[PDB]
Amino acid sequence: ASKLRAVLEKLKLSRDDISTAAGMVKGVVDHLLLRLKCDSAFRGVGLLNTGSYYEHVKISAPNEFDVMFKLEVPRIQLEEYSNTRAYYFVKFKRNPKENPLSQFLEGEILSASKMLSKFRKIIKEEINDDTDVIMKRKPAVTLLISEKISVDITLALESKSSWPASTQEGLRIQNWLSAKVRKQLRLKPFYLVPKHAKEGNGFQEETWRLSFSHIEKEILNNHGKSKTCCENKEEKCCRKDCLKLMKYLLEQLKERFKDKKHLDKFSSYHVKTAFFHVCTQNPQDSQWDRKDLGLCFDNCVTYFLQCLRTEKLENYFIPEFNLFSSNLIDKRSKEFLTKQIEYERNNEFPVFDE
Ligand SMILES: Cc1ccc(-c2cc(C(=O)O)c3c(c2)ncn3CCCNS(C)(=O)=O)c(Cl)c1
Ligand SMILES: [Zn+2]
Repeated sequence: ASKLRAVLEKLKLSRDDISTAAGMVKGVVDHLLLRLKCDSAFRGVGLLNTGSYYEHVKISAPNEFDVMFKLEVPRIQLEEYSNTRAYYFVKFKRNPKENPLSQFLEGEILSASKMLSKFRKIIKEEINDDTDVIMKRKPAVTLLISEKISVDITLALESKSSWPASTQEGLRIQNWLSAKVRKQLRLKPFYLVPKHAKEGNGFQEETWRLSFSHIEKEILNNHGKSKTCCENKEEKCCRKDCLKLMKYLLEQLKERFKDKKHLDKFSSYHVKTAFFHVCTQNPQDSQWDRKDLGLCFDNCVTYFLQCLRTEKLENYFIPEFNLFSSNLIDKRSKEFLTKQIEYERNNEFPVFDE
């Protein structure tokens, strides 16, 4: 744990870079926020608060930022595509009056691809008009600011409805954060992003993915069984430090296997998800004591290793959606990273050496 305390101390040394870059991202996003609102389709648009350290700007990696644009979409009806559990067609209840988004209708359903293609069109126009920002390739739109800072921009529909039934069994925080907290969180809105399902070797370009990204800050910064966890000197846990270490381990591993880019498909979303599953299995604050940093880290890596070997990682909100399914990440990649992480844990993480 001496080695892990050192790693965490070094990471603090790059707060300024992160914080000034974030501010750079914050400017651009506010620019874009103005233009979208001129559009009859996007005037109910606004920034969704999804960050644990910065309000509108979540950090997905050392020079990678994630920002979400919510759009209030009333009277929304869902029909689940096949049995994906996470992907849905979007309809409306009736025609109360003909809504603004009607331009992206195809029959009764709302076209993920059409709405996305106008979102992307508006953002690129403003991108030309002083910081040097461009667009990148490929659920998201992507910017490159000053050639060093990457920003992912995700349009989300905001539904204030009851969560779909696939989430009935997710958010298994009861023995940890209590059943009351799960009830309060399940009363917040949920979000639908235009991530297209993978069918055949193409995509179904009218499906929307459910998104609970905004719940992370709600739990990350209110993370203990005790309501006052980490609010006083007598209640320090290492929950946040293990999450940082988990992310950093994957960042470092992806940087070294960059030659053949084997770890292309893994991201801190997987890491977060396995982390919170471990919080579910270890619900007591006494299980995350700060002097146990080493053993708590090994818990998290072990569980991550289990997911990789069994090729199974449940969406934290949708237990029947397998983030490590073969439809998403091929078998060679999962096999590969099992081997790398097996090694790292069996040899005391030499990837953290100096
Ligand atoms: C307790 C708790 C709370 C929130 C999350 C959470 C949820 C989502 C999500 O479901 O949106 C997250 C997320 C964290 N980081 C990113 N995303 C986006 C979805 C990835 N897919 S994507 C890029 O859109 O193709 C987790 Cl893991 C645990
Ligand atoms: Zn704590």
